[PDB]
Amino acid sequence: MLTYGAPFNFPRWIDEHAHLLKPPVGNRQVWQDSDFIVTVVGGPNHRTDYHDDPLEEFFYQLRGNAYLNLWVDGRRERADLKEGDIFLLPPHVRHSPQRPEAGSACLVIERQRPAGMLDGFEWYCDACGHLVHRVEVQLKSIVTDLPPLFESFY
Ligand SMILES: [Fe+2]
Repeated sequence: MLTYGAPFNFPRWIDEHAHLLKPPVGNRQVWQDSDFIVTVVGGPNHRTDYHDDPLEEFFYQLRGNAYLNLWVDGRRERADLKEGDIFLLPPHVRHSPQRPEAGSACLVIERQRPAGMLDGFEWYCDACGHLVHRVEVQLKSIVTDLPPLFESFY
């Protein structure tokens, strides 16, 4: 049979999950236990961490707008994700995804990292532009391997 089920209307499925696409949660993963981690991410949410992902991430901004703060060539650059945009982020490229809008929704796709492949999270000094903290973490379930990880800084 079909491990990950039938095809379904995306719009509807998004609408039926609007409640789940804003705080305290924000995001909602479409299929469970897939190599391809396919998620919709909502708003609003802002964050202070930069993600260094050892695999690429694919983004598609189905509704409203957002942006990525990026650490490029030792410089604090930014990438708009207006409504409509797609984008393929390289691995290890440092990114902080900012979703201001209530009712925005972005498709985000990623691979389960294999055992040995680590993610990094890091925060940066707004002043002296220097790396303040960095964790490396073996990601496996992106709701258990993250909320503590986040809270021992704030
Ligand atoms: Fe990320």
